[PDB]
Amino acid sequence: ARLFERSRIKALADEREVVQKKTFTKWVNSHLARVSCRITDLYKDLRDGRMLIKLLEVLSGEMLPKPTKGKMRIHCLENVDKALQFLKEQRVHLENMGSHDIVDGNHRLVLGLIWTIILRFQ
Amino acid sequence: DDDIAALVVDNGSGMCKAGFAGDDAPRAVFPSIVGRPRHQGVMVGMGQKDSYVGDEAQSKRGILTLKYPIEHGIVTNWDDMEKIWHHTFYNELRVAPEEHPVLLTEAPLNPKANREKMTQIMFETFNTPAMYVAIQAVLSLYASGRTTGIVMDSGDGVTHTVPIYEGYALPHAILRLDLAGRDLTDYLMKILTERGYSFTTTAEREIVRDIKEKLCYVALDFEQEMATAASSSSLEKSYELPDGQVITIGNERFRCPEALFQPSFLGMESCGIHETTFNSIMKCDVDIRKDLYANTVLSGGTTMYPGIADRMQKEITALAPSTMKIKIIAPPERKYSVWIGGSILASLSTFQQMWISKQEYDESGPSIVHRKCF
Amino acid sequence: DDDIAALVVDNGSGMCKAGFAGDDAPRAVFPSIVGRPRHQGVMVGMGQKDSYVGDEAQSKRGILTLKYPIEHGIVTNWDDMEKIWHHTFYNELRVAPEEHPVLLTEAPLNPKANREKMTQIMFETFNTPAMYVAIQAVLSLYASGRTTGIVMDSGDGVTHTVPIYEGYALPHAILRLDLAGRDLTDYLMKILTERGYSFTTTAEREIVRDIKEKLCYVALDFEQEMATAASSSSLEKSYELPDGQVITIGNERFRCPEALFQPSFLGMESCGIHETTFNSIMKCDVDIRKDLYANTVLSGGTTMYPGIADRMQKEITALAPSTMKIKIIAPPERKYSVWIGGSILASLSTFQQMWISKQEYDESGPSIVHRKCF
Amino acid sequence: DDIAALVVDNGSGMCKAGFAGDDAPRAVFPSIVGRPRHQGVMVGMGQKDSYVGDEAQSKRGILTLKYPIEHGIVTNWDDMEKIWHHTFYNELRVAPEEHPVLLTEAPLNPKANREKMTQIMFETFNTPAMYVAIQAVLSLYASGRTTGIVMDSGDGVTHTVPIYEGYALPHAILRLDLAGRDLTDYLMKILTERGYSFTTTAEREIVRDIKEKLCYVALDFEQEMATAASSSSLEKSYELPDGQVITIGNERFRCPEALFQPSFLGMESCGIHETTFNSIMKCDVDIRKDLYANTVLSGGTTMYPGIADRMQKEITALAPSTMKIKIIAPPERKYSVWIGGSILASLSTFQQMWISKQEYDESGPSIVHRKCF
Amino acid sequence: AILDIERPDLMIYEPHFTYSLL
Amino acid sequence: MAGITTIEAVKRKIQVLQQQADDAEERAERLQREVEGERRAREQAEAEVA
Amino acid sequence: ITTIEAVKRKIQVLQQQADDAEERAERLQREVEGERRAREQAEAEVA
Ligand SMILES: Nc1ncnc2c1ncn2[C@@H]1O[C@H](COP(=O)(O)OP(=O)(O)O)[C@@H](O)[C@H]1O
Ligand SMILES: Nc1ncnc2c1ncn2[C@@H]1O[C@H](COP(=O)(O)OP(=O)(O)O)[C@@H](O)[C@H]1O
Ligand SMILES: Nc1ncnc2c1ncn2[C@@H]1O[C@H](COP(=O)(O)OP(=O)(O)O)[C@@H](O)[C@H]1O
Repeated sequence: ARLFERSRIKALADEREVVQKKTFTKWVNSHLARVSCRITDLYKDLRDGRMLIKLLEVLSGEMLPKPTKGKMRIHCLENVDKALQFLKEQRVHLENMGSHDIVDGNHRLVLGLIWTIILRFQ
Repeated sequence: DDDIAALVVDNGSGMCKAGFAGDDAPRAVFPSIVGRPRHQGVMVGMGQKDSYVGDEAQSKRGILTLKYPIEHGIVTNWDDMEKIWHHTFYNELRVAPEEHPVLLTEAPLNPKANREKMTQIMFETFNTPAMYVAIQAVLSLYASGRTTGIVMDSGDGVTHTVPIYEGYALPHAILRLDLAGRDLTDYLMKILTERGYSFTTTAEREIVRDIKEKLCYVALDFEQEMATAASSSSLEKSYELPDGQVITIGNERFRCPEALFQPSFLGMESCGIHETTFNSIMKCDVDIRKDLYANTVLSGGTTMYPGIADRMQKEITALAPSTMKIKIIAPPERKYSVWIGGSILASLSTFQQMWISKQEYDESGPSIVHRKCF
Repeated sequence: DDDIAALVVDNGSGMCKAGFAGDDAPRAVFPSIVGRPRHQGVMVGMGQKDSYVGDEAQSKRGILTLKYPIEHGIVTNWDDMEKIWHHTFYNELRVAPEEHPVLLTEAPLNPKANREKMTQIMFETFNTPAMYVAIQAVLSLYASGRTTGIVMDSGDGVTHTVPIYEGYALPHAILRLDLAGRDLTDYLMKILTERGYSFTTTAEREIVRDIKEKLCYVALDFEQEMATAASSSSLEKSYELPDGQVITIGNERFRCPEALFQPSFLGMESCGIHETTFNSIMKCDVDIRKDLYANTVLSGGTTMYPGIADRMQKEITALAPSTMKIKIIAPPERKYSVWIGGSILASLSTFQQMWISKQEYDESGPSIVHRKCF
Repeated sequence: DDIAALVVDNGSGMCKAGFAGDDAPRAVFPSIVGRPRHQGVMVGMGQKDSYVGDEAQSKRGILTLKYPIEHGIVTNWDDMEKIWHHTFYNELRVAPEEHPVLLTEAPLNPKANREKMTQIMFETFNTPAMYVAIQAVLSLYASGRTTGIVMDSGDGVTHTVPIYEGYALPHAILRLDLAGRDLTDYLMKILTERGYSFTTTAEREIVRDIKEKLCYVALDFEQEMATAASSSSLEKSYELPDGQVITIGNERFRCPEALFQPSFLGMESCGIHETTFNSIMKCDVDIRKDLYANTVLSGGTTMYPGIADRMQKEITALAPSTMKIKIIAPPERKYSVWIGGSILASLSTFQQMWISKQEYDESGPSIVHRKCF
Repeated sequence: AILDIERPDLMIYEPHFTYSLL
Repeated sequence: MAGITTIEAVKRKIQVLQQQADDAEERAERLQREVEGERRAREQAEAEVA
Repeated sequence: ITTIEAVKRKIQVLQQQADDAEERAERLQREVEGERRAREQAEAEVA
């Protein structure tokens, strides 16, 4: 991509971002090793929201409310908001974090969510 | 690893930039806006978001009421300041704030409670081990690479000048004109009413700002450009609104930044930026004016209008005695100069002593910054 | 208690559609018509019964006068609504309403007493433990599956346009226009008079409505279609009356829906549906319009005429700027979309918090609907 | 003596006209142009194409009614020419070729509008002189004090200007587009809540009449809502032109409350009291004390009963305690914009202000920016 | 990255399309 | 026209439909070649102006 | 399993392929216009 190397700012940021995404993928795969799940791509797999709920169930140690059954966008927003509400109830300070940000698939927001859940559940 | 890289955060009225010490460029650059929804949600189960910080607010402009936490270089609202600082540390950077030192920048003349509040917030809330606060126009000299010159830094908040001769800064020659880019945005909004285009809401001020950034320039000779604009229609441009409407900017392109040089358009009786620079020169001593004429440095995003360097050179050449030569040094990366020199400040080996330690804050309160910084 | 499944009931002006939550299609669809004895003589077929409700009334048209309980989305006769609801609960779904929650629909701009009387009647005469009142055009967007767009609904009683951006509805941009299928039916009677055929009574109204539902289409170009129809008899089609004779409508098959695009045929000075949608888009902010142009959603049984989508797209493309991209989303199942999204809305896990309890009604009276619902 | 000039006030809702030096306008009529809707089957009737002024208001049923001025901007110019022709030849029976003409304009608007008026009045009407003045300056003239802040509100535009000792501050001029027509549309939208339906342009006049007769500004809003919800003593009855009887009730004070809370209309702008306080605060420090005690109301929209007490209370809440607030609301304020104009054309030095015919012929229609403020 | 570059004055983040006028 | 056949008109419409599909295919390949050429030219100009 | 159902399926598939083709074509056209719009100014700046 020529536009990627067009500016010296975002090329450097994504140079860091790719390595951070690899590291976060290894970290989540270890905790998802016990459950029959795997994170092939961090952006595409978390769009559904069920898999992040399974991560929360492994990490916290207590059960979560079960996801609603559906195929449309509203159901995915519901599943993401369930996990975000559980994280909010655990007194984990999340700001500028919305369900539609995860569903649309913003890179920085997904990485920030993974970094926050790494730091606050350690 | 031993020494760890200290992150620098440049906060201004317009944009917030952040990045590590050794990097040539900031990690992340984003506007300093906090948004909140005005309407009421109607569908059950999208998800809750009380506030929008940064570029998410800029994406959803037409549904929020945008708010700026910094007014004229002073932090008016602090809860918003923890919002931007948390979004900087935990989202744009993905670093733990408690394992790094932090460098921050501020205006020269400002209330002391501002400095005390930033120190208290950086120590009590984010648990930063050390911090430092620096003047922006001092860091512009580090970015420039010379130890002798006068800096005029014009941001979105303020326009301040400072002379430094061989590493010694003269505090009585520092001037802080309150003219900036947001006033020019308001003036552009006022003069677009003449052609019939109305821009009122806070979400539409961003559109006006983009029009200002794209189709504005500083005329070399104002009255001759007035005559040319009244003669023909060669210097007319067309802008494309987000909804598909087309506007014709015409004459106003060189009437917005001309308010920098003649503040009587905005009702202020203060002198222009060129006369402010000249007065800051003449407030210094006799023997150092010759060196200061040859090292005038521009900084800040507001000085990115095309042709501003030539206009400043012509005006100062008119004011100064004719026997000396005047060169305006305007680097093509002045917008990040305040950042860039700051990065150089975090790489020096002698700077490790100047950090405000956590123990010093614990034993002396937040007023330690008035002794340690500047 | 997952066995307790709520009931989704849409009370349209022409037809009522009821079903269970979590299903793809409504179980019962029947017109809302109350038939009462004529005054010419005693009836042949009924004894102690006072009136006929539903398809039983529709079959016995020759001895009954037919009344619509909904007039322009307003419940004129509340006892008729009790009869309709009783027939729906006891004769079509065959379930006791005491054990199930009820979800209902409503037009946007209504008298405020409509919701209050609906809630009071439901709670007192059916003893439902929980209920909720929703607005139809939000349910249409739920059925379509997106959270951003403009909904232009046209039922049998009213037409209304509402924009939604990311689930926030804009109440100041909602437009309501009184143009639906009943006025089209009356105009069809008026334009079927000059061919020779005459229709006066309510049974004739049902016959004309049946003709309209099967014979009318929207012309792409009105003058070109008029010239084509005057040129030859290619467009003519034949219909069989219940008496036995065959009629031939000919030209006026595309003249009936043209009142939706030119209301001056009906004598009213309002605008067409395309102008209404464009005005509703212009009432929103500048930024979100680009989304609202791309996600125009059609709904309602009145928009079932073929050729409506291309005509509406052509008209809006004429009105809108050339740069902008316009597409019209017309689902093939749109006639029941107002029901379908309701079946979605009762299935969501958050919506269980949004029900109106029997206890809350008991303390707060019928005014709880304004605070609990939108 | 010299010929008395004609003072013509072009408002968004009504047009007023009269002779300079009089204490009252001589012709007042709505600025509405109507056109026929249905078809005429009677042969031998009138074949007039456009109804204008009070004649259009006389027959509303068979006409579609339009306003040539909306939001202080002229959108249709043929209708404006018809309005001015009916004002000159019919309402006053004067010859425009021998009378100077004074015109009235909102502070901030499109520039070209000014040129068009000049280009019309020198060309079609052949006046020897003309002038254009801002509304609020004339209102301050009719107030009788040199120093004060003028807040004006009509059917198209609300604007506040400060003037200290005859010197205006151009950077402190504030304009807001919330006006009487917005209140009429909001009253229509809120009268939909009770089941009453009004849709056509003819019914907007009915709603405007209802608003003028039965609306007042409540001193306290939440207390008034509680009072209106608790009892039915606040209801009033109105009679429709076809004999129907309607009951307004709670909608009497909710419509004017939209002037102070623009979030009712979806606008994010501030209220009129906040606009006045912000226009005061933009001025210099010294001249604020005189501006706090010399607030002047003007325009028809400020004729709601109880507007002065609410404005004084809100401004006193915003202002510091040691300053005192005086709201000046003359009882004839609806015509103040006219009356000061009738003063201004009678002055001795204003004979040196006129834009002559020769000056326009020499320097084209762009001369109006050099002479008029 | 600063420690490698001699002159941050002569530094480019983008072409910037300077000097477009006239 | 009084004399017409439904089969023939349907058949002509099928002809026009395949012509539309083919036209859109040359349109797509047309524009892909155009955008690649313009992108390469812009990149070369940017490098040499830098 | 006969020829007429195959005819209906074939023409329906062809129609939706054609519609997707104009959608992709018009989006690509607008992107092309933007790219050329950007490049021409760069050439003028070189001069
Ligand atoms: N390309 C440009 N041309 C002209 N003015 C600009 C340009 N980019 C930004 N500006 C002005 O500069 C301001 C940003 O300056 P900046 O250096 O970010 O201020 P600070 O960093 O102190 O917040 C904006 O408000 C805008 O008005
Ligand atoms: N197949 C059809 N073609 C055209 N119009 C139809 C068709 N079926 C129903 N309609 C029209 O739709 C109306 C019923 O609309 P409906 O969906 O009941 O509106 P509501 O939103 O009030 O439920 C009927 O009066 C009829 O005029
Ligand atoms: N007695 C009244 N009480 C309340 N409002 C009034 C009254 N008379 C007029 N108005 C309002 O003022 C408007 C007329 O203002 P007007 O002075 O004609 O404005 P302008 O002349 O500047 O266009 C009307 O639309 C009406 O809403």
